[PDB]
Amino acid sequence: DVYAQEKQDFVQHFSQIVRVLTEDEMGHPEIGDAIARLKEVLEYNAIGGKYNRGLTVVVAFRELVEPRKQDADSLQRAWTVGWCVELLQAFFLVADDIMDSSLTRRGQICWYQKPGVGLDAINDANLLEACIYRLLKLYCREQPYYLNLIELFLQSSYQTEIGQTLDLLTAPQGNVDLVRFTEKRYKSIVKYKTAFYSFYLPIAAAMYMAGIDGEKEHANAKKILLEMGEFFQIQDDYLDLFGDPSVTGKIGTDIQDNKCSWLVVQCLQRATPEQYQILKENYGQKEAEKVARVKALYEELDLPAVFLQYEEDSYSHIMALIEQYAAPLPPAVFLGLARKIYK
Amino acid sequence: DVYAQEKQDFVQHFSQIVRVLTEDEMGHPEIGDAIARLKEVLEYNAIGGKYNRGLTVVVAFRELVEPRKQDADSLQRAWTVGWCVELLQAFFLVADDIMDSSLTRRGQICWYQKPGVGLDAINDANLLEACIYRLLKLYCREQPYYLNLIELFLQSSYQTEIGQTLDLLTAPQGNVDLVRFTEKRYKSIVKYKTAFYSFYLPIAAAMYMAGIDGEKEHANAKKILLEMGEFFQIQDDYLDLFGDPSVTGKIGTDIQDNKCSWLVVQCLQRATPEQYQILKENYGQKEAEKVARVKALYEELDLPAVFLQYEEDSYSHIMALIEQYAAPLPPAVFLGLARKIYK
Ligand SMILES: O=C(O)Cc1csc2ccc3ccccc3c12
Ligand SMILES: O=C(O)Cc1csc2ccc3ccccc3c12
Repeated sequence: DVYAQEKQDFVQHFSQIVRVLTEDEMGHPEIGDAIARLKEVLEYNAIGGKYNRGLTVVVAFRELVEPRKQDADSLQRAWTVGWCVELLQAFFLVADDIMDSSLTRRGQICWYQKPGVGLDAINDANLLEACIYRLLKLYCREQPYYLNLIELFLQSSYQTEIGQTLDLLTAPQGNVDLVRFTEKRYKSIVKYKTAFYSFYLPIAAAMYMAGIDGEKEHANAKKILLEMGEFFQIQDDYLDLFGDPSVTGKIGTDIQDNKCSWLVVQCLQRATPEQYQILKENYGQKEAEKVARVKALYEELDLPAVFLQYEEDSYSHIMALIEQYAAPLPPAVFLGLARKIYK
Repeated sequence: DVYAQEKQDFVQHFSQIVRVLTEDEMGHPEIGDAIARLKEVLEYNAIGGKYNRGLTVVVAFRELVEPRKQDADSLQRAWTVGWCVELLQAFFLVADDIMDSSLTRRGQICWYQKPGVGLDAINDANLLEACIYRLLKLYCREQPYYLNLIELFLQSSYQTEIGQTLDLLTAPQGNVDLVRFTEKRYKSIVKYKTAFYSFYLPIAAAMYMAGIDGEKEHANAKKILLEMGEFFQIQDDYLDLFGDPSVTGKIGTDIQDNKCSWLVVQCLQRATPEQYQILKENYGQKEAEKVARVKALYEELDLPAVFLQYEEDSYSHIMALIEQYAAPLPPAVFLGLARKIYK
């Protein structure tokens, strides 16, 4: 497929990415040990996911830039920017795993949990961030959209950080206070912490590289992409519990982590004073018994049905948004992405 | 004095800095709680130091830009960039205190050690970083040196991070291995982790704002400033032990922290097989008895004398560097700074 076939050339470019970044020890053998540590940080944290966001940069690029203007250097730059996106995500994940004390990521042990790393992962996360800008300078220094990408990456980081701050305030590390789990807060968290960098960033980057720097073009694409981002995260929350581990490829624990999941938000709106106490006394527990009890209150409230209803209405809304805001961009850009997200 | 008088206008501008940054909740009440947290992060971590680096931006600006080209808006921008420097430092300090598990900073409790903060300080540190770029956009978006400052701040961050990585590798959190405490490693650490952002960054920023964007002008200033940075840190290490708490305003613990101090590096070069074992069995201990023992081996090796000798030779070298590389810049720019560092 569009991704399956392109995913190969994208992942293989990583070797060049790492080479070019670890090429600073060239005229500076003094920082050699630091550069080696950097290479270990990159190879462990940037590899191992699905690379969809980075891949979305490359895919969108081919659909926005004319075939002739797609020389070897242009595609080289597109692969790099796509990788910068993955780097931005690695930066967040490494730091987020530390903040929430996670044990594993992608079935693999969290970088900071590795023997000899620990809190040093904080500096490792900052380096992943810095490599984003080192790569842009190395490959797009002479491009007319150089400053655009820099500002875009910086803005995405800030949004994500703001969203993470909001998330940390909403679901503390010891406050099951369901009072703040509102739908307005949930949407705000998803928008800033996930939607902006996951859906807008990748497409916006391809846009700038294609010369589409118009503020209106970006605002129109933003309206569409932020909406897909919200649906993506809502579906992700639903699947985290009612999903099938065989298909998804992972087990959910949002309930055990007192997460401000879409499910809990729905349950809070659809619960009587008695039901509230049931959730207010089961949300955030390692007891498989207390968790299964929660999943029970959800089914009883037919949340899965609500989700199904929301999904259909969501697919309709997004299709309407695409028809209205896609132009002048090729609708395929958004349609191809929506097809991968919606079931 | 030049600083003492200007320090007032600089510190007072902070209120405007915070106002302008916390003005994002304006058209977005949704992220209000996040913006309030941000304001607490800023007011606690950016205030409380001496502000010399930020101040050095303002001072250098007045000496590089003609009096007429110093309108109210130009000085406004200079104060902001100076504050961005302080923000970059706050970002490093907050993150460094967490990484080395410090208890206090500036006599005050480390932000992350505050009740309710903890590892969330990681996200707080990333925000301080982001505010640097938000301020540059807000005040220098239309300036011709905009991209210059962005690249400068990004480069300084990367250097500092690289230097921190090197430092973490050199003096682990449980490896008193004095084998890596060489002078070449010491100089590398100081250059990347301290000199670049502390001495080059501030002056380089004033340079770009003054239109001095020449690569040669910056390379010449870099040679001078990196040298002052090295001396600054060496003197700082010496004072950390042999200094007077009344004058310095703090007690040293580099020996107790197994720091790769200039002193220990000197001691390793000036120690016989028997003396080495003495240090190899006392460096990095909380026992005031074992620490005083170390200070003893230093005095015996007349390190203070060595430092004194190094200081004089250092002042001569730096003066030679200024006479050779200052032009076309006003020598005062470097002389004023050197006068503040050298005793
Ligand atoms: O990354 C995933 O695992 C979801 C996913 C599956 S396929 C796919 C295609 C494009 C994306 C863009 C942004 C975020 C996600 C995705 C995604
Ligand atoms: O910041 C300090 O405490 C040392 C100091 C004393 S006065 C002063 C003036 C300019 C500086 C520039 C960079 C770093 C330090 C300083 C510094």
